[PDB]
Amino acid sequence: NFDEAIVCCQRHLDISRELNDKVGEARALYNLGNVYHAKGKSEDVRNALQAAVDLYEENLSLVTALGDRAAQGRAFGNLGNTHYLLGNFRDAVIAHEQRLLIAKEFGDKAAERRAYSNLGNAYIFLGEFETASEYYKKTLLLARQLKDRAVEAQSCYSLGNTYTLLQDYEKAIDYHLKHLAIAQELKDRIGEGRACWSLGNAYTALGNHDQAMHFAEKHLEISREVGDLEVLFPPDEDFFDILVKCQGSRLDDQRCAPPSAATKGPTVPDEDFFSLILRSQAKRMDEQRV
Amino acid sequence: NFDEAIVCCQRHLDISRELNDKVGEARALYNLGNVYHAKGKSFEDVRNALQAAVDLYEENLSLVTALGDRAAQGRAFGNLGNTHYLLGNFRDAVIAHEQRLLIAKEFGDKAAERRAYSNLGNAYIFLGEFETASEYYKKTLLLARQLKDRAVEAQSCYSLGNTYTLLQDYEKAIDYHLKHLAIAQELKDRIGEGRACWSLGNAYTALGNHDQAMHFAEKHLEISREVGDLEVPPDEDFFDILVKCQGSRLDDQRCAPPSAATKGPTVPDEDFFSLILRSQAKRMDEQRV
Repeated sequence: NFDEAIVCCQRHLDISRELNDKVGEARALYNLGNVYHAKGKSEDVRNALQAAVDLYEENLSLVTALGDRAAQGRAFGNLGNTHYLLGNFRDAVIAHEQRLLIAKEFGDKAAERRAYSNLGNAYIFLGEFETASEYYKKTLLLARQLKDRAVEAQSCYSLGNTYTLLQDYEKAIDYHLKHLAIAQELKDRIGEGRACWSLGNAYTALGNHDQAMHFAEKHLEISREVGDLEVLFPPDEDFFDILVKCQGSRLDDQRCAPPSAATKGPTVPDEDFFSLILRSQAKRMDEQRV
Repeated sequence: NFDEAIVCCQRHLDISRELNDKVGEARALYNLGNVYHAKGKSFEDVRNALQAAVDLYEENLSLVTALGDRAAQGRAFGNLGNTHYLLGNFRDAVIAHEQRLLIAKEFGDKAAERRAYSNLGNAYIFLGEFETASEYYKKTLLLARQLKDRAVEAQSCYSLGNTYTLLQDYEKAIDYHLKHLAIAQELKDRIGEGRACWSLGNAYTALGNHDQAMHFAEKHLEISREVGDLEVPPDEDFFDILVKCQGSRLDDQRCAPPSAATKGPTVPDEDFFSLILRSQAKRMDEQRV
């Protein structure tokens, strides 16, 4: 519906400019940035996304002239997310950083946490894993204070992936187990299949074939059943149960559900860096080769 | 991630063909059809992704049929219905979902039965066959109650609401949307509430009840206002914009960022507000002389 929508906001903005309506112009700019933003995630896509950024940044300066701190916040947060989708992790960070500060001013714990969590993701893409674990830990402490079991599990998972990248599999396992617990606790099956792969992949890197073998099987069982699924209660498009079983010619256990049933559990983080991890130890295997 | 994924399934399929592995070939075909399917709704060369998925699912189907797995045939049929639906082949959609319903009936699968009735209703709505569509929505409504599913229940009511509105029976339309508005409030689905309110206030308008119309429009307006300021099921129908696109009274357009752009549990898969909008738009111009 992205085209009917865009014309409408254009109409709205058109009018607001004619009427010298500073508020409504800013709103139309936000609305129009939101549509583009959503078009951008559904490489002339870069055109939709750069528009959204342009639009949000215009709105920002305006809502700043007005002086609405919450409304500046909404733009900053959107800017973080758009830049993030574009690769401008540099700019992502700058924008989310403000967003965290504005959540701090309002004492917004949920928005504080989301921002730490967002910042973490950006730092991971920058390869700055040390500075990223710093934020994930922050987001973890907040989740507990927020009494949010779900997010809690996500920060654990996210910290898991982090340390795995640092090649500290001892702390990685610690975190994923904490997450595997909340998964079971909250009965998030899809999240369970995720931990199990992760764990079984960490242990592998430790030489614990015994424990690795175990988890791979737990993952295999859950994998098997979510393939036969046709519906599920968050659009998981990372093709996890296929990518993760793409090694050599032992491929019989690739699984993938239809888009309807392709949802991520409440304990899976926004970003799961399995493929990075995968590609990253792939690089090192070849580096040892001589 | 759609490209790494496709080559993997391709590898898998390649191998399964080499090994004369009939099961694994069918599985690779399903996996490959699922990736395309998902590419099709996220990346009009899209028609290429979607027609592939169909081709892929149809191959798999004949194969799983050779094997004789009724549940696995079922998964393909259901996918086929959904892919055709996305393509416009509402004809083909129906044929495929029909089987799916029958297969859910064989297994006594009430949840799958219901989803299929509901899917069939959507297809018939796009065919302009609104009479035959209310027939299915009513089926899906009875099942929801039997399933004890308050959420779906509200969705069938909402869906029936839109249906009758198209039939220009605003009296029954209102009845259904009110039933839905109740469950919405009951289950505290705010976003769903703003939907009912618009719908109702739009129906009443068509009845001449300015009094009640004016009411709901205000309830909708209040919810609308607050979900725009929000920051955290991908609702991409731009409802709170499209619905306020009449004349130059546009100050109340609202739209949330993608993160916060989720649909409530009582909003149906398909909300036909735009059809309704465009449909009474056609008639306004038709009366003009």
